[PDB]
Amino acid sequence: MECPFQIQVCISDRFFAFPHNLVEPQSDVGNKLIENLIVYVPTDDDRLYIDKKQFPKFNSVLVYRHEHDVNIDSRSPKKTASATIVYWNPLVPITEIGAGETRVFSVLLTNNLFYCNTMIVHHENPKCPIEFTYPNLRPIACEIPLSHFKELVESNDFLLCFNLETSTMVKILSLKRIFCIFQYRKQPARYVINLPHEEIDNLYNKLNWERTRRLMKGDVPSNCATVNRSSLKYIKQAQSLLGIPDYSQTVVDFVKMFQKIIFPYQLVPNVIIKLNNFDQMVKIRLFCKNDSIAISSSGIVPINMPDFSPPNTFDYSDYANRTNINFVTQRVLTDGGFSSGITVTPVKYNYYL
Amino acid sequence: LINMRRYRNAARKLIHHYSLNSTSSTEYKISDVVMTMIFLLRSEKYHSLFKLLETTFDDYTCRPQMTQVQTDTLLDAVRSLLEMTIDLTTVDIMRSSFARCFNSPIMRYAKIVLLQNVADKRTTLEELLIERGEKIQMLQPQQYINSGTEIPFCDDAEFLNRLLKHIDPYPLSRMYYNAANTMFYTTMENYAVSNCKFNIEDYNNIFKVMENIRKH
Amino acid sequence: ELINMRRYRNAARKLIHHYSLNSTSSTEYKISDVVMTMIFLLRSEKYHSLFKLLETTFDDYTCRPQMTQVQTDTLLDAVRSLLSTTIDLTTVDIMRSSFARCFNSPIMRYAKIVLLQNDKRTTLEELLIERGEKIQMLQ
Amino acid sequence: LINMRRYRNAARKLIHHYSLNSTSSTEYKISDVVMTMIFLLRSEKYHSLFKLLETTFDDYTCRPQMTQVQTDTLLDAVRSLLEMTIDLTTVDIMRSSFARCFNSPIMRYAKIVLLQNVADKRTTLEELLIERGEKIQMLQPQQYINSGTEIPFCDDAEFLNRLLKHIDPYPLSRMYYNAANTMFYTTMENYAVSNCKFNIEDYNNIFKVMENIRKH
Amino acid sequence: NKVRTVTEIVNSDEKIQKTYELAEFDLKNLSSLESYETLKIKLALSKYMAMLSTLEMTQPLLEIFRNKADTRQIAAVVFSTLAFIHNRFHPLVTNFTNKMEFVVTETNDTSIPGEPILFTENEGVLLCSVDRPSIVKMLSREFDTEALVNNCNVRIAKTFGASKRKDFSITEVEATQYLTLLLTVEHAYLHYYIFKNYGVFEYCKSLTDHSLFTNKLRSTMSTKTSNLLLSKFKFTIEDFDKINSN
Repeated sequence: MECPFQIQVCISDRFFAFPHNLVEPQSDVGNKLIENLIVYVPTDDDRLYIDKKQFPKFNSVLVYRHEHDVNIDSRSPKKTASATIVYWNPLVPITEIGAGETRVFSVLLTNNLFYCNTMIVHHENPKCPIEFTYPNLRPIACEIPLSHFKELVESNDFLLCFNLETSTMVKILSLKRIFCIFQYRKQPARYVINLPHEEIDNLYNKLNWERTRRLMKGDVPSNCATVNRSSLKYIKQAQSLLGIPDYSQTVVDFVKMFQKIIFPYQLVPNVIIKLNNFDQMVKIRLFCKNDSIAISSSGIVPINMPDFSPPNTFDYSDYANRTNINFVTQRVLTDGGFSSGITVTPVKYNYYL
Repeated sequence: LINMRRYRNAARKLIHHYSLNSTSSTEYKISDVVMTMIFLLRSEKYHSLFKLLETTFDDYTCRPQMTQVQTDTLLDAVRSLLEMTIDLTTVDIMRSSFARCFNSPIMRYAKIVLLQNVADKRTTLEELLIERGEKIQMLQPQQYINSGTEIPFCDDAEFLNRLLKHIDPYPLSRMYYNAANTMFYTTMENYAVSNCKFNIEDYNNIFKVMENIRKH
Repeated sequence: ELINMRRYRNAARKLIHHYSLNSTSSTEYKISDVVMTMIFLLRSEKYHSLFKLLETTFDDYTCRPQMTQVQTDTLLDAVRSLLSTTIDLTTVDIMRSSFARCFNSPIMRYAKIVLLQNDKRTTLEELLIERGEKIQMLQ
Repeated sequence: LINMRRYRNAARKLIHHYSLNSTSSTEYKISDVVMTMIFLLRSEKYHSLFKLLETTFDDYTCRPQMTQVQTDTLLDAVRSLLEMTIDLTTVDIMRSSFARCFNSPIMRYAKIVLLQNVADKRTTLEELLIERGEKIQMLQPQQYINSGTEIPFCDDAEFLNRLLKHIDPYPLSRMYYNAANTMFYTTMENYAVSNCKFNIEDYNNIFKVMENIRKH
Repeated sequence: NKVRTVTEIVNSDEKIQKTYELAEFDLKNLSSLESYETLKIKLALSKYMAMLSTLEMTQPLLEIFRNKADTRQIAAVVFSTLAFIHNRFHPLVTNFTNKMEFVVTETNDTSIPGEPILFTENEGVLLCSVDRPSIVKMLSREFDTEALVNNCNVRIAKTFGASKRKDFSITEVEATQYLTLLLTVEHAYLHYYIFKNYGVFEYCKSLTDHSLFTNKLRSTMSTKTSNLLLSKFKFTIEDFDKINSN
């Protein structure tokens, strides 16, 4: 994928609402500013949230729904020197560009904009929402969050709904905008997405890839992540086994519970191990400030060393042999009076014992 | 060079049949025996089993003597080959079967035999009955239920229908064949290990009885 | 060494000579003998060509692979060295067919239970009783 | 030198007849066989087929072994020669036919035979019926029509007359001969591939039935 | 064989004769009976599986029998099977009256070939002996899920007449395991029935020779009780005559 340098993209959670102030007329080759402005939006309804009166710099303002023009190759979009072109949360390739630099504002960072040369990323202090999967909720038409803006900034229990024929990209953009609104909420808000589990998982995967793109473009890390459905099911099983009411315990706190074990016992909690495995299907390593070693799923590892020590570091032949293994297994079977379900494995060792 | 994979597959099938670990019945031939022996020779993993079978070429009416380490290695090799569990009794069964095959002459027809020469003294069913019954009476009931009780029949008719659907594509003929041959081969193994003659006549009389009850 | 190359040579020579001489029942040999011969041929690189030929004989006869004059001469020389009396590619092919048949020969197996498909008819009186009960049950 | 073109033509005709790819029937002779073999030898293009047929001079009761590349080359050569489609089944049919011809002695009269020795186990029509019917019943109808419907007869009498004129110069005798022999040869191929005996008697009984119905 | 019918009007002598070959109706009857028997047997097997599920044991059957420690579950399964067979013979019975003891042998010198499940009273109550190693061996023996088992004319006719149709852990292997267990317990139940109703000496004689089963059972079984499971097929030992001569 290639992008034309004439497009400049700014990424900011704030862009869930259109940045009227940031728009500015572009100049032609003759350095003549263009008083005509064209704003592109992903859906027709978006037009209602563009206030033409907020563009004093321009004399004429028009708004249209950006639509993939199959007749134009995005590698070289047509230019329209007669107007300044701005795209808001584009979901399809930009086939048209304005005078000077075509401006783009987006809360999402799809591949289309990923290769865009000029990338301005606004940084925010993270503020995470609460996943509240559960069958007094406040329904929210995700396609039009700004309509529910007041409720989104006031209440704390939202049922996220979508029109049947809503497109996947529209869903992704709506979710991103809602999550930005929550990022600006002082109080985290619980929400439930009225969608099939697989669809929600795919949406979360795409959002994760978008966040990865933002990081690669220089965005600040945010702990406000999301959990795949299998991971949520595992966490729920763990909480139930421990006798923890699901509504009472949040996943984040549940995981944090084992930070007391992480360092002092120099062990990786099994919950974190399982979550990492789920993400992999969709290894671990960490340390402490000034620490000389790293705790990993494999055990202790010298800092900056590979996750596994050289193969010949330790000789296990003494016990890592069929004779010893069979002897121990037979002893166990005899002592316990067992006949099946018994399995003994030699213990290997990483860098350290 | 040789198709070690095909050799291994033939060896595995032949070993299964000769160890009575598979109800599956199919034709076998000197080509298959040669496949097996060549695979065993070529495989470093199975040299011990190759040696065991090769020893069958002699009088073969003898008990091989092995260290505990040797026996464990052989059992591990066999268990890895058949992926199961197993026993040195099965080892001896294979030894006897392969010895009989090797000693048998080349024939235009397959030879149908019965397991024998497994584990010296010939014991009758009556003597086994007496001894085993005495030992059983010596034994004490590990667990018991009280009088009466009630058979726990299922109730969910929907569950029954689901199970019926799940089992419909299973051919009763194949299942019956497999079950009957499983029981027959296990009985054969028990008899051979006990060194007590197998009463083919009574084993077939079981089905004779089945038919005689059915006809009325 | 697992293989007693001398005894293996003896058995291989015995069987190969017999089948070169003739091709019939020959009710004086054993699957043990065939295994002995084949293992010998495998182990001896000299007779590796014969080994490959008989391995071909396994399963359908298929056809002798095309050999150069040098290859055929070397084959006959190796056969005679194992055996002496002169031979020819015709004898080699005949013996190859004999061994194909041997390998296709069946071996010992264990008996098994066999299912056989098996008369009586119901009476209209009992049929009527049951069916009429059903009808009374009907809606 | 040789008339490679005439040699090729004779080779093509003989190959067509021996592969049952042409209903055309004509006399053939040792001169024709020699034409064919000489053409194959001289042609660099067809060396593989020449080798295949030459191998028939031996016992010829054997399955040649070829790499996939060799088989593809042979099939390409045959298909280019006959300009058609074809199959390694046809390759084997030609091999068997030419082996029978080569092994046959010089005779004052032509030898009329039936296809055989194509693709080991002899199967009866009854066994084929059982197995094929079971597999067919397993199969599911790819497509179907509803009940009733209506045969779409044509209506344009002028169109019918035009077709009649177009077909008038076609000899019904030749068309019948060609069709009957096509069906017969395809049945022969199916039987030979299936390794099931062809019932010449019943095949002729078909025409016996035709006559018995006609006479009434 | 065959039959024929004649149609004729009372006042007229012009009669129309048609002939019928009974083979078609024979095929109809045989197919109907085969389907009915298959349905009955599958129903019984499903019922057995369902009641075992009702017992609600976490492990699968083979794992249960492999777990030597948990004699409780082995005894439960064995008794449930025995009671199920008993009821199948006496549908009005849903319990077993006298309490039952159970023991699980663990050695060849403790097991009796050919009767993995057997019975013996302690002079006050009956004890059931179980050869768990033998049960495990039977249920573990590899099964054939591929080969088929079997007049060619009627065979072809059935082939062309009958049709075919193209979340349970059960495969044909597990169904086979359940069937094998049921058959073994049925054999043991027949032994126990002969014991209870003809004395310990008769029980021992039956163990020695099962042939007595013929009379000792058919006196009551073939008349009042559902036929034996094995009744579904006629079984025979391959090369039985030559083997006997051996």
